[PDB]
Amino acid sequence: QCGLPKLMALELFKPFVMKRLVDLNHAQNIKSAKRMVERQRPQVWDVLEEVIAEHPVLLNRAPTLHRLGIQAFEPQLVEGKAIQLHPLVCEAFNADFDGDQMAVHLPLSAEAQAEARILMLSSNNILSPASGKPLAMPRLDMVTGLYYLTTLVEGATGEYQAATKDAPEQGVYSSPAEAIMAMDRGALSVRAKIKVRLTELRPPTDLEAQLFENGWKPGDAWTAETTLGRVMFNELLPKSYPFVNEQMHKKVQARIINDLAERFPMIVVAQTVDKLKDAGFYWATRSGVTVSMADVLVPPQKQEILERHEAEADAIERKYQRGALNHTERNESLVKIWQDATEEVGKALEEFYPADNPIITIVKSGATGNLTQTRTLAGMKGLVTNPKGEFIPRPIKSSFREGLTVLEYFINTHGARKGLADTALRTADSGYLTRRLVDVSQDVIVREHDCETERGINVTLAERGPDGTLIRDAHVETSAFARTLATDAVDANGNVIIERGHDLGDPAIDALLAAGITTVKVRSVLTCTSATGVCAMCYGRSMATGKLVDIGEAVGIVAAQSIGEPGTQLTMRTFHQGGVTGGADIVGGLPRVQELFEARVPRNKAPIADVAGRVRLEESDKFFKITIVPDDGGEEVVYDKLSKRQRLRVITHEDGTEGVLSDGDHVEVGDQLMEGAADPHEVLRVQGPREVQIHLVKEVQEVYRAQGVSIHDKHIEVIVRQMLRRVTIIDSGSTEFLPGSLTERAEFEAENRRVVAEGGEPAAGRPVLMGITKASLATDSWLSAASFQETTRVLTDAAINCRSDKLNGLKENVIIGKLIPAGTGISRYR
Amino acid sequence: KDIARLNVADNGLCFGRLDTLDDARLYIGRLGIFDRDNDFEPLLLDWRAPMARPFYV
Amino acid sequence: MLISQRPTLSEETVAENRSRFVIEPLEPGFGYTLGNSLRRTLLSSIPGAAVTSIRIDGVLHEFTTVPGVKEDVTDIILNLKGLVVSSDDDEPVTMYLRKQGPGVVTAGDIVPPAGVTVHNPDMHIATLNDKGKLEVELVVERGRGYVPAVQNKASGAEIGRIPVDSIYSPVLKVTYKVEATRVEQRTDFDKLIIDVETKNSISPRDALASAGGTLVELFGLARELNADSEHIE
Amino acid sequence: MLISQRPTLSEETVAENRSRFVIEPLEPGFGYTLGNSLRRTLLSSIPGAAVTSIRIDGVLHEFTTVPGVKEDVTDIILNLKGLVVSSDDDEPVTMYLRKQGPGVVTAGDIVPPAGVTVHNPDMHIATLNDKGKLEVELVVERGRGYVPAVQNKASGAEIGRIPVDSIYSPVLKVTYKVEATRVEQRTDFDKLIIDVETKNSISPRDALASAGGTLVELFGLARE
Amino acid sequence: SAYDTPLGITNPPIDELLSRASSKYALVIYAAKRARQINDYYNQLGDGILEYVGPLVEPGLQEKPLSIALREIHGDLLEHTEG
Amino acid sequence: FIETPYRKVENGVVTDQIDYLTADEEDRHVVAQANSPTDENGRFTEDRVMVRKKGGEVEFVSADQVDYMDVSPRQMVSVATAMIPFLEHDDANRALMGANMQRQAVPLVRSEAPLVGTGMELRAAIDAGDVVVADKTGVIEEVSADYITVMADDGTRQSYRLRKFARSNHGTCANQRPIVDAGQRVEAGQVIADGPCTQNGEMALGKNLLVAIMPWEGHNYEDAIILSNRLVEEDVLTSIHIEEHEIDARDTKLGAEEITRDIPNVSDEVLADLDERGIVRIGAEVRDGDILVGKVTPKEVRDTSLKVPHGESGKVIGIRVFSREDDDELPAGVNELVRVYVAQKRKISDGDKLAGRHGNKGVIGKILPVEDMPFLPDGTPVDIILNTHGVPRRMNIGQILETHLGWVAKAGWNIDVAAGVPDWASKLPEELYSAPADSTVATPVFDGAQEGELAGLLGSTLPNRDGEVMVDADGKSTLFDGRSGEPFPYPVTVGYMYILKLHHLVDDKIHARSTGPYSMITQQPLGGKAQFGGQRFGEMECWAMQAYGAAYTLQELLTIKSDDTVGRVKVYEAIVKGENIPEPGIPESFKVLLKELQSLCLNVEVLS
Ligand SMILES: [Mg+2]
Ligand SMILES: [Zn+2]
Repeated sequence: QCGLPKLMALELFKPFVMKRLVDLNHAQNIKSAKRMVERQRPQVWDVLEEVIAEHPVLLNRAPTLHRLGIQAFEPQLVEGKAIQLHPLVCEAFNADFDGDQMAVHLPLSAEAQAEARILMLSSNNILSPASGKPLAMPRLDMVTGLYYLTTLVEGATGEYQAATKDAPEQGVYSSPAEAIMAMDRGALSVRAKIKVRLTELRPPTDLEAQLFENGWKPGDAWTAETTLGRVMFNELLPKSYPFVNEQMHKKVQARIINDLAERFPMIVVAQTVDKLKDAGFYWATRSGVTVSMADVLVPPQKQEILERHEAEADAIERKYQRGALNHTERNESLVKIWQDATEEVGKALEEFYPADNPIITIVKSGATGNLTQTRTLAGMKGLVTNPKGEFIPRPIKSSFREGLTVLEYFINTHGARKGLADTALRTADSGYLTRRLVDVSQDVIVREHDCETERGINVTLAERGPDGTLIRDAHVETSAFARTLATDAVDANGNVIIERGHDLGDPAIDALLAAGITTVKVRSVLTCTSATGVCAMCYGRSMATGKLVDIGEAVGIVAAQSIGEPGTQLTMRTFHQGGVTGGADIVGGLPRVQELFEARVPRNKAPIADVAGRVRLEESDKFFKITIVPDDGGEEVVYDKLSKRQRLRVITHEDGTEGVLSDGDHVEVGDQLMEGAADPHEVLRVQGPREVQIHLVKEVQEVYRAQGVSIHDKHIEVIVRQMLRRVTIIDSGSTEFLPGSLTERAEFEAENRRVVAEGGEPAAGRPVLMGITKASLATDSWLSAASFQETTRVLTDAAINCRSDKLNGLKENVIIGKLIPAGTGISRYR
Repeated sequence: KDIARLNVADNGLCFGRLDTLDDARLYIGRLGIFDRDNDFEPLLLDWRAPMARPFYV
Repeated sequence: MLISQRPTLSEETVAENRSRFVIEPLEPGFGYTLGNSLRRTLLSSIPGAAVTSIRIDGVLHEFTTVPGVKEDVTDIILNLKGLVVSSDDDEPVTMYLRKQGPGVVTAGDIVPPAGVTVHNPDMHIATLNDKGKLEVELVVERGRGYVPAVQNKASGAEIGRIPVDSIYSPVLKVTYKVEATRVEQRTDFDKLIIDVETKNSISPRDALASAGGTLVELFGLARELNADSEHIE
Repeated sequence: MLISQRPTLSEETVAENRSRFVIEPLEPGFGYTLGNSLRRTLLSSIPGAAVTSIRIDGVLHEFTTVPGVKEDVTDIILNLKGLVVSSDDDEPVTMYLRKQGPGVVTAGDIVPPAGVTVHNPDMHIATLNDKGKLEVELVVERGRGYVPAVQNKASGAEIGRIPVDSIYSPVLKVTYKVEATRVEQRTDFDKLIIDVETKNSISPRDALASAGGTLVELFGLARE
Repeated sequence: SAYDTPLGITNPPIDELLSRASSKYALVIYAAKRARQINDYYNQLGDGILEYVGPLVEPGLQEKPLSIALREIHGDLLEHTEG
Repeated sequence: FIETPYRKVENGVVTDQIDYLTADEEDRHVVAQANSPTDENGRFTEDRVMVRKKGGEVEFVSADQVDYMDVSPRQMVSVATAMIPFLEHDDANRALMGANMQRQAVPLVRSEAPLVGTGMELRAAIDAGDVVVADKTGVIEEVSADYITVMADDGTRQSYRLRKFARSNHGTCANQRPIVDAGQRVEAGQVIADGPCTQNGEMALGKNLLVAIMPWEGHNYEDAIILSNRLVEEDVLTSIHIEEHEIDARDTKLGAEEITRDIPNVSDEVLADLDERGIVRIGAEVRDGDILVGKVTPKEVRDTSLKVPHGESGKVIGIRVFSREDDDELPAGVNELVRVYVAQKRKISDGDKLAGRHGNKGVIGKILPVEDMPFLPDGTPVDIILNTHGVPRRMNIGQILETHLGWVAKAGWNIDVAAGVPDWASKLPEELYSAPADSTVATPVFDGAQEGELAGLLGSTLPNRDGEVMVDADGKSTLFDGRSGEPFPYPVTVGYMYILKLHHLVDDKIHARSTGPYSMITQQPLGGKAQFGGQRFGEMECWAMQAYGAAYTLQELLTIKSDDTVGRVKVYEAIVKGENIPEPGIPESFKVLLKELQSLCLNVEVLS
């Protein structure tokens, strides 16, 4: 639902209003109806309810960095001139109500009406097509309401204390309605521990396997030791969903909605998030969360901390004046000191504050904010930046409660102005990378269900150690989750615990964790043996729907968006006009990512083992020599011109603190020998077209993880499959492939295997690793070619070869003015 | 910046002692190392420091 | 003045002890003007009867179990708080339940005086185990709403007496929500929706009528001052 | 136990335009809701009388002046929007005003027709000088609530007539407290103390009467 | 099946239809084409009712053809073949 | 070069001598701070005083190293930034917001000046010029709405004419109004009239409103905010907006562009609000399309008159005509110009933007009847509800302090000194130990109300008319749900906040289009709102529309709406007739390229 004004719908829908006015004999013409609708007469207001019904409208807000920035809504006609927007669609849109505007588009053709009703409707896009996470989930007010409802307050009106045989129990209730009664009188708190008898609330499993042996049926009573708020919460979740009995921190609500989409339809999840909306709005008003200058408290150790640290900051300048220290190094020291102080203040401040405080409650509930802001407000602002971007070693010891002096305010303005441009240049960088990714991709549509292959990549699912239990890998919701299995999974015995073709998930992974497996072979697009694109079973399922992906689904654009959108959360190259190359230090954000996606040679390169075996290490002055001796073969290999600033590898096995690569060790093939990066071209000539893809995926995700960005690896898999899709030839074989020319690998196979007559020698070409830039120029159409330069070479080469345009990459169907061969515009569905 | 500097300094930290006319050992290297507890008393001077001068002049 | 369009009341039987009423079309603001009033009247105005206290033979200093029965004390109480009893004495009547013999006992096993009634005899109370008996005194009486336990007896004149929170109201769960509706083209009116869950001692509409009568009495006390110039429908 | 002590209504006179009522005894939980129902019906639905439109002689709209006067037509109207009146007829009736010279006009210069009354005859309207001539005609009408300017074209056959935003609510302030005082501290009860304050067009007693009557008419629906 | 009244557009539900077809795109087309059929049935009053079966279910006040179509599809009153 | 003043220190004792230095000179000395203490005719109390240096290098230094000193705080701030109370309590981006929103504040009908304010609101109005001040001492001889007449002591009579309902360059009103009575011995420089946003001679850009810092039932979510209907009944946040429309009767070489009433055949009912000369009659009300001035350009005669634009209305204030029969002046080829002014009273409404001086801004989500507004035990319903969640992450708590002090000023105070002056008042200026209700105070940006002077100063808070204290020493009251009737179970923070209405209104932003005029160069609709244009569907939007797998919406948007000129007509006709909206049987942008590639002797065969 979306609220639409009566003067902003009248225009959009004007022709239909004319039609209706003329069928109901209000207007005898289309000219009189046009006039009537221009003069806004009293009769064009009834009509506009019979036509605005069941007709969706698309709402958009720019910049649009992903598809949820356009959503379909059912119009509800409202008096006013502003658009009413559900508060759960506002995190995708990135919208707020400080003035922000929004655009409205209207479809006309049945096909587009249905695409809106089905693909775009907000009650279907509950999840991100990038991690599977829900977006339309309770935000700040809802969160604090549900966190106050479900919390536990010792010493609350009506609690349970067992009464020590004076009266038996003193706090037990035969139902939730009796507890409501007791709450109205004032005899019970909604946050007090009680024992209730529940019949329409399915219990948990730990107790359901202990109080019911044939399946808990609604009406089968049980007893719950919990609060009334947790009850009323669970009374919003679906019927068969168990009892949670937990403080509804944001992560809990996320978890629960994830489980609900795993185990239920999506209409149910929509209804449920609306229920939670209503309830959190209710219990935020009645949560007592407000602001005063007495709800903003200051720890009394602050001054002791600051004196104890001024001692140090004085001893430093003392040494500086003694000559023991330079000025820049003195500033570095002081900044290291006034960083170990704001830390102690934040510590003492999250300690001193109670839990019933609103300023801490709104934070620890996940509704908004951080403890950094709470320290800045009630503690100390701390250090601030110059316009160079360096640190002023004189900190701001004052809070925005004490009030800042004139100098402190002035020097905060410096970095307060330097944040309005950054927030803009970062968008241009992100846009650059996103356009690159959308250029190489945009032709990775799903075309066939199953490639019918048994290839795949291995994924670790857990790791144990000196203990018994298995520690589950922290990279499961992006590597193995939402995949398809290639091999039936088996334990030591030999039976199948999870079978082929199974779409992994939370249940499946918890199972495989209960039986103790620590590796599983999974299908990916890095291996899908499909000519045009990828197969569903190799891609997997869609993170938005949670069901296996469909045929025709553009999965490259999704990848580009998912990777580019968070490009502003990443470090970048300094924005200063001129200076020294800051690459002297390490810079591993967007630079590393552009590097990898173009496949250029890393800066802090390190050599990799050409052959397994052992190592012999020698050191001259500033030069490292390394000689690998093979264990089985011979012809020891060597790397000599190895810089000594470049540090050796650090191994760090479980027990031994091996660390530095040593003389008398073992190096496998692919082992990086120096701390740094590897050249994907070396990794390729050593290992092949399946390991380099994995090194690239792993490095890109390393980057996007160190910055706190979660992306499912299959998007990187798409982007990398579109980087290793061609071969260079030196032998044509029986096949006629000009030796010295690049060609595809699927064409390679087709033309070099079908030859059973004349097949005296197959074709022969080796693979080439390229970057998305080149890889986007290697297209195989003469319309996307002419789209670029060099139209004449192309048109001639193609007219002499009497080629044909298959119209797949969809970059050319817009030129022609034709449907895109994706989703709803492919023959299967067209 | 700090890390990079440390990584570099791993190679040949101390260049040499200076034994003064008052038995004040001054080790000279390529990084400042002070005792955060003992009045920031320097354990290793930087080669760019005014009291690292009587190693070059 | 005079009202516009004469609002109306409708009822929906989602169940037999539960129902959902709808009042519409209401002038704006008159949904919350009375919703909570109806709620609190229905919950705390209608008279009823309910167990106020119990006594048991075998539990007088250790109120955990009752030797001979599966159920503990808490469970038998929780069952005796859902007992649906009526009365006409307006005074503390006493009753007894006596179940010497291993088996299962219910409300069809109490002998109620001719002036008292029980509309849920089929309700489970306690499963008597092999070689188990059961005797329990009940103190039933009348009141309004939900009044909690009365342990203001420093030196009780009876021992083993156990007071219970008394659900005197035949109405157990009422809750309302008010939405918007539109008459011809003007909108932002109020549509009142109110769901009612009672016991089997009364139908929800009779409770609604009783609350309406109570509110009429009060606001006629208020109207009794001048009795002129109001709204009519 | 059943309590047969029905509730009782007792009035207390704090001033001429505000009173304080008591309703007692009452069931617990049952005071605040009645106070609020009454407060809302009072602040919302009490009939009244107010100025609906005005005509000054030489002006043509609210965005001009009148010679000799010190307050433009906009401030004149914003002041006329503080005028209490009381029409005992369910029709429009046009009052009249005409003052001259250096006077200081007041609400005690409108000559109202038979039926209408003005209760703030010391209300400031304007102040004139030797060249001032303030001639006006005000239209009074009956209604309730808050009704904005009835735009002119909607009425028809009018020029120089100036609609104004009508506010029909003799009630000025309402509130309530609840003393949960127990009878002989045997069982539980509530005492509802309402407090009402008017604008002199009617008394608090009569406003409470009208509110109670409306609420009766509403709650009666429950009963078949 | 344990949910509440699906409101407006959301009735008929989506997971119910997605099993009456292969996917969601195919449902887009499987609904649009029948919408065209319903419209061309309504517009054509002179030409006899042949080759245009009309709506297989009872319409409403107006119940725009797309809703009639998705309802019919919920009742399993249609067949379809891909290309 | 720009100069700023400093005070000359000589030995550590602040001299009263001034020096207007520039940056070059300043960089040579140690410039101190204004708040630095002084004990006996200047000398500093401390030993390590804080100063700046050449490169802004703030440092603590011995008070003997000092050479200059700042005359005042608020030296480095401007006018629109020395009018933000509690600025040292608000971070910098939201103070920027506050200033740049205090600029774009629309004048209101009746103005009201802030209870809690700053000392820099009297001068900013005198030193701007919309006030009127006495050129000479004297008494007042005549006072009308338009003219004011003064008789000075020298005997000379002055006459000040006042601007009444004149149109600023931004649509706002420019009405002046007198604030003096006949027989008033005014002095020189004394304010004689107030301007559009002044009251008694000090900037009054907004109004004080009763605010409760609390979340409500979802209608103040994500910086949105709530209002009473009182602010609409009493015309509190109402504003007058004026519009200017001009038309010229210039030469065409086919005759004369004539302005007349004998318009081509049209409804005489449109020609009723027009005077003899075909121009509209003052006092009438208009509406989109309604004629304003009938202009006939010769053909014999056509109709190109000035009609009201889209989304506009109002009363015709007045007219400004400029003829050539006077030869006053008109540009090359003109014979007449007519300017028509129309006025509209605009009330606060759902969508209109609203703000405070601290960067706190938002739109208006809900306007509530006063009977369902959180009210106080005395019956006072609050006027604006603001949420808690936006305050700490936006770092603008100056508004909390403003709320508190607004309460402390609307309800007076009496510090009980019977037993001495409390320790939190040992720094207070006497004459600030008491004040009545509706008082006005000043908190200068960096020398103003502290938190000791404001914590215990919230307890005093003279009671209400009934002896009841409605707000405690922490800033909080106890409210009642005007819907339920029960008191919210926790005390809420209540006070008075100065709130500003802004030029960002929704009657100026709501834009929609179905059909209309195109650009005939790119052959798409025009871009803009006055142009009556469409909305840009860009590239990123096409990506987002592809990732759904939606092909028909994209086709629709890129052909039937912007470029396809033979399809939009088919579509309009289809819809008006109620037939299936058609589909391009074969793409249409392809044909010119098809021709010109065939013309180049390259066979092309659209296959099938
Ligand atoms: Mg914004
Ligand atoms: Zn595959």
